[PDB]
Amino acid sequence: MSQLWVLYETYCQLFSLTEKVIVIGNQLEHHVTVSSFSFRNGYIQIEKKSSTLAVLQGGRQIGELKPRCSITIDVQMTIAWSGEEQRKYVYYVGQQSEVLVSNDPQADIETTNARFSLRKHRGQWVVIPDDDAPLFLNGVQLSDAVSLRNGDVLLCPYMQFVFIEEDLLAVTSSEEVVSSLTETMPPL
Repeated sequence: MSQLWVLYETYCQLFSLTEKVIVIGNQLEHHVTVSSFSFRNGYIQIEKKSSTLAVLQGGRQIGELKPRCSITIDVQMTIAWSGEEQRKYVYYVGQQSEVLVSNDPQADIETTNARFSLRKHRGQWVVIPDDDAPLFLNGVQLSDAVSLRNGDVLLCPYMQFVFIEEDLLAVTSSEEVVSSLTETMPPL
């Protein structure tokens, strides 16, 4: 997958780049629809080059995005790009009651992209976010702990976390993930 993340207010939309020149604007026809914005300085155009994405705001270029890079833009919105390639790890966590995701040395999943913990209570995982790192549950920023159901999606820039089952956690990332958890698979 090649995905862009569109972050604004307390939302994050994820959009797949399958197309060739896409547009983020406030109509339902656009590829990515942010209705709460004006776009008085132009819709946002993202086009592929054939390696990088050209970012234009009035038909004029305001940046280029390389893989795993982002841009912030005044209309206040961030766009980030994963790059052309992404991989999928699945961990078995049936013998865990807690998963820490942060940049700490003792993190179960090590990343400079997210900081949050997952905790198991009576067969249910709860997500507890941290005040610093912005984290999204089905596209909406979390402001407190929330008990998860299967196929809830946790997103931050460049990563996704999905419980397939109570005992299996899939992580997708544009970088190799560093984990002390039990892999159930070779990464794909």
